[PDB]
Amino acid sequence: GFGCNGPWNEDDLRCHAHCKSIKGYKGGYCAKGGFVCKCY
Repeated sequence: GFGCNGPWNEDDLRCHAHCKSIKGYKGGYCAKGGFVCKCY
């Protein structure tokens, strides 16, 4: 994962960091119990 490893490890800031690092995205957040790094 990219920061999102469940409610026991919710590095949302890291998911946003990841997605932001990819030109085209604005950010990212940990969805599905914080198991999925969803970029937007």
